Amino acid sequence: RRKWQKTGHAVRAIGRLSSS
Amino acid sequence: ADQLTDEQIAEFKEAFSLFDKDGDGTITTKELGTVMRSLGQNPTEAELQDMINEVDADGNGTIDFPEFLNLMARKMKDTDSEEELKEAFRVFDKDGNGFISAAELRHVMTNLGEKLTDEEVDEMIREADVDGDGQVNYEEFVQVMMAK
Ligand SMILES: [Ca+2]
Ligand SMILES: [Ca+2]
Ligand SMILES: [Ca+2]
Ligand SMILES: [Ca+2]
Repeated sequence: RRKWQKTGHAVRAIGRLSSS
Repeated sequence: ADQLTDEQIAEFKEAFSLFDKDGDGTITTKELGTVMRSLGQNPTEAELQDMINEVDADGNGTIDFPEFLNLMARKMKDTDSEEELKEAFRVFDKDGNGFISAAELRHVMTNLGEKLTDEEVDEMIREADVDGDGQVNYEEFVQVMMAK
């Protein structure tokens, strides 16, 4: 799962840093 | 507040590396901008500075790992707590049909700078694909995103 979590959380990090 | 497990922290350390491509231990506006643009976004310098500012506790202009962890440990303020995960899924599911195909996964891996051979990408699909249709639906994405 680390490959999914590494990339998925990078995507989530951006979502948190930015507004939608 | 909140409390992260050692496993979650290790996972976030890996995520951090996708931003900190030069491995100097910090995420600059340039590095954050690079990743976002590779994913199709177009943040302005002012917006990047603001994003950094939010978690830049010591105000040194960049985000280090401890600050990154705080970002990932903050609780959601949006009434519906699952939208963030659904939004992340939609980034992977390019054509938005509800299933992440191997082709779509390869593209997002390349955009994020996660260097993997096509075979390694298929291994990711295989791990997540529980129903056996060869692609990854939202539920399967949720399961592989779980720390435990
Ligand atoms: Ca860096
Ligand atoms: Ca800082
Ligand atoms: Ca799709
Ligand atoms: Ca499936």
